[PDB]
Amino acid sequence: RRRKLPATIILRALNYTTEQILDLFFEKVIFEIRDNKLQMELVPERLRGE
Amino acid sequence: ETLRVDPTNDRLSALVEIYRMMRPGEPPTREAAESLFENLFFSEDRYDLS
Amino acid sequence: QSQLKLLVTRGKEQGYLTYAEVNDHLPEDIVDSDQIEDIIQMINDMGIQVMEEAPDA
Repeated sequence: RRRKLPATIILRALNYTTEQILDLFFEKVIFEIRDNKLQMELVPERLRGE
Repeated sequence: ETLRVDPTNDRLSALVEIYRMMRPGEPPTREAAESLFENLFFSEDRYDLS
Repeated sequence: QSQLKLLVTRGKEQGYLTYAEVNDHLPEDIVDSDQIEDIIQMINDMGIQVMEEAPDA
């Protein structure tokens, strides 16, 4: 019960880098750049309410 | 957003930031900054949910 | 800027004088017995003008 800090500071204290931090809360989305254009790993379920 | 407001960037800066938040006074070191955080949630003589 | 804007805009007037709030929104080494009386003195009593004497101090 002290002063506030961003709750990722303890994660780094557990030897977690920022990228690992991002890959522990969120679902990644991979994009590909082929044939001089931009593609996307589309997931139909994710497009709910957009 | 939490990572966006995080001053620390690695393990040293984190444990040191915790060391400066808990015991605001003496210059944060390596052993002290680490042993403190370990003796908070990772030590039987200092932490126990029973 | 930071302290001034955060203190004023938040406290309007925090109703029941939420002490355990902005004290965490302050820099330097915390858990002191010095910075305590300097917030309990401004909030009430001489309201409005006291909040303009604080930042200048």
